[PDB]
Amino acid sequence: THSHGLFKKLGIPGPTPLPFLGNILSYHKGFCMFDMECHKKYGKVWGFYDGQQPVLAITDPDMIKTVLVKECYSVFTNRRPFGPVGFMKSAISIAEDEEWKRLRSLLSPTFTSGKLKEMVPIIAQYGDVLVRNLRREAETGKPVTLKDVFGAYSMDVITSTSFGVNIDSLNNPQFVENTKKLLDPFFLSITVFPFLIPILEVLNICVFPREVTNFLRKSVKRDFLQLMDLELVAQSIIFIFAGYETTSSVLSFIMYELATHPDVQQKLQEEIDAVLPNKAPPTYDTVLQMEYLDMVVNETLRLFPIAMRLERVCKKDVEINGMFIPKGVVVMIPSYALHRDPKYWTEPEKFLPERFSKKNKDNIDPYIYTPFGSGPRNCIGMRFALMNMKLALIRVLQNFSFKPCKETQIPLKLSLGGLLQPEKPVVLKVESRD
Amino acid sequence: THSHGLFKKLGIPGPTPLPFLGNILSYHKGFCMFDMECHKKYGKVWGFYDGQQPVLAITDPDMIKTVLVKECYSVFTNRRPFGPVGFMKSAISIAEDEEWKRLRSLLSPTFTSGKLKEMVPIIAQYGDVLVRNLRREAETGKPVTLKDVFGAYSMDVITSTSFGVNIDSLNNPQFVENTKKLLDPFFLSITVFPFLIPILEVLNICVFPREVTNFLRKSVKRDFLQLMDLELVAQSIIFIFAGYETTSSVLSFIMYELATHPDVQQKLQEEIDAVLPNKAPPTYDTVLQMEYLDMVVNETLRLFPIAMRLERVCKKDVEINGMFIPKGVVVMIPSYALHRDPKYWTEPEKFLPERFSKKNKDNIDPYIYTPFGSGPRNCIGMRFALMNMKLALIRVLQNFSFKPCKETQIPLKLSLGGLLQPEKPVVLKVESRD
Ligand code: HEM
Ligand code: HEM
Repeated sequence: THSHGLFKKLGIPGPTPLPFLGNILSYHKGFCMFDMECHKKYGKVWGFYDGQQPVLAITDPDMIKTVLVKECYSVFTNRRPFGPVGFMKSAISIAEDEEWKRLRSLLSPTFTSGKLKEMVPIIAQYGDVLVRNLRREAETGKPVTLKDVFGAYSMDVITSTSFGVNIDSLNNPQFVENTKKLLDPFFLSITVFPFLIPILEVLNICVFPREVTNFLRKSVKRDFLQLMDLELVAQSIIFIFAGYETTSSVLSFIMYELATHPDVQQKLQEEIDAVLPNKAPPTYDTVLQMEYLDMVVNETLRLFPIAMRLERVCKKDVEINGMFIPKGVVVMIPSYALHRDPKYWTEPEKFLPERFSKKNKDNIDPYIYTPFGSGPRNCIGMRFALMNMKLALIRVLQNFSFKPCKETQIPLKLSLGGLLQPEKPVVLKVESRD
Repeated sequence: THSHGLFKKLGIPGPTPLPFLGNILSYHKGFCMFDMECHKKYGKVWGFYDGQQPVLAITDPDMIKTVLVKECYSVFTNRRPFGPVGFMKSAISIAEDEEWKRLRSLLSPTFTSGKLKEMVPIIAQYGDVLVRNLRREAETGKPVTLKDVFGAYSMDVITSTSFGVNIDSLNNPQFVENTKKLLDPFFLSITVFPFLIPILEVLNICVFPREVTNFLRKSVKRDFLQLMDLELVAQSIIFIFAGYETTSSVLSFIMYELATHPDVQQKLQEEIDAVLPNKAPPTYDTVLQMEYLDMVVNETLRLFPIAMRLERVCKKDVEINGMFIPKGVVVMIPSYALHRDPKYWTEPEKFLPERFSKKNKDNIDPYIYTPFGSGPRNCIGMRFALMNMKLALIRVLQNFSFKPCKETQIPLKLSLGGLLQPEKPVVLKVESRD
């Protein structure tokens, strides 16, 4: 409660904080809705408090660019300090200043266009497993829970790309467990009581069950791995989360959009049959040829950017684009709110892949649309992820069409907790094109 | 208990730590004796743990110089992080990296030879008050408790030099209280439980009774003050501690040595009567003329360096003079042990002012003898303090001689707690020279 006057003092509007809690009660509508309501009432810049942590929200593209790009190494180097992290402090997305640079450099080649082309033949093999497992639930006629099949796929791909362990997760429900081993109760407390984090740290009770962590090095025998003692595995733990949840979630969002916009699904499928003809197998070169696929993926990432917020800690008193940022304030770029802002988007709530057509993509600001972040600390896996999703999308759409059920939640609702994911799992009728 | 193998791993000998406690139980003989025993058994370099804080002790002059002087701004910038500090974080002796530099620069002029000469007439006036208050207890014939009279003097000088408030503390026992408002119970706990410091911080219960702290700004009306909102007073809080305790303590040590070495007391007094004749008043120029006075003060500071230890935190993994210092280890220079080391001192336990005679002072290593520290972060008040003590010594010795009582503790013993001070207060017969 020592900072609660900070935004008053700076002239920065925002919701009035409560002692100890700050504004965290406002989150009862979800992170994303809080951000949108705040943008609506307060304007371009506002401040609020996560417990006692002042957070400054910025929506001006120039200032976003200054924060993510220009003044990154100097001022905005790290994300918000989190609670019990333990050895996971060595994670590339957790490391701060030095060590990060090291990890980042030590890993940037592992995500070069070169390795991806080398991995495209590999991950394509789980597309077929996916098609067959799809054709199984399809022939039954019963609705399909996309998260389950896509999850199995995503898990299959990340395990092979990161270790070479080739498994059929959906058909081998038993590495499968260990990874599958995965709301906001203690977390809230850790926010209001950040002073208990060091206690939690010394008890060796990090957030993860750190018993599969032994399993990982116990399974690190001596792909992402061959492209390289305990910190080594800490990076791969981050890769699995990315490769599994975010990928499968985004895949479910896209299929939801495709099933609810048949014309879009048909056009995409026409693009996939023009390219890649006769259910031909997708390659690295072929994917980068499919323009409408890129627009569909991009639109969906506009509607549903699974990171929701971009965040950087101000390391020193600075003044950027005419406003003073005191040391220690977290600067938040509310990507979700920005993706749905009518200032930058006509009918922001409408799915409209044409926004991203070669004509219209120009009039789109790269600091307003930030599905993968920006500047030095952006998503190192963006290319890998897009390819992985596109490859999935192509093979599935080469063989199946997707339709709403009685069971499908329309309009989809977002989950109320702290992850960008559907309220109800996406469930769709799947019909074979043959 | 996560670092307890660190010195094993580095090849660095030391006392075996205990989980959670480290080696703090070894302190039962006092900081200083622990350091001496360790130096005796382990050699030039050893390591130990204050709870979980690894501390590396170095005794090689070259490496000390590298730590205090060469690699200060780069590696060894700050002292050990302490427990609940609160606003007192703004203190020059607590501030770290930046802010320190600022304070240090913002205060270095306040301790220039120039202001001291301006303050010498001022502080000389409390020498006379001291003489008279001395002549009072003297005429009674009863033994004198040097800490009480010297304390009143030290308090009188620091209050006038830092604010201009001229008071007769000994004769006005009622600012007097507020400052006078001044063992190791919770402290030990805070060492073994550093994880509770942030708790203690958020409760606004800093170590000081922070009610006289209001009094200070309530008495900061708008000397050290005129040579210049809340941090301003935080520096003056540090000045009072220095001006009061350390000065009065060192004065008591010196008088103890003088009373126990009559020949030394007589020689000094001959030097004061040769200079400054006929109980003439001491001036800035006169003081710097008295060579034997400088040797007596210096010898006593060898025997009793009230800081006992010098300490710097290693900010980054470095390798100095052929040994690797991991980040976060406190590097400790055990001044007390070094001042009493037979490698550098003949008969180190003997009081021998001649060690510091113009002939012998040359063969004395400035990194072995560090009563005021060294390099950028040394005692900013060294000159002020020496002048203050010397002025006191001169006026007192111009009028009185000092002798042991039945009541005097001979040989003096050092207090067992964490301050360098006598076990029993020094008590001496005081006889008037007239
Ligand atoms: C649809 C899939 C994904 C999306 C939308 C996504 C989005 C993001 C975003 C918005 C950030 C933060 C950027 C910033 O701070 O400016 C990020 C960071 C990161 N992502 Fe992804 N991501 C995805 C998948 C992946 C994948 C597949 C990988 C690796 C295999 C990955 C690895 C990382 C890493 C390591 C970081 C932290 C970068 C750093 O700390 O320097 N992500 N991602
Ligand atoms: C006999 C009297 C004194 C002795 C023996 C003494 C000794 C020391 C020592 C050993 C240090 C640490 C040096 C290092 O870290 O290398 C120190 C620091 C310091 N002393 Fe003194 N001191 C005395 C009196 C004073 C006085 C009278 C003042 C001011 C009026 C003062 C102000 C300071 C300050 C501000 C620091 C911290 C410097 C910094 O953080 O940059 N001291 N002193």
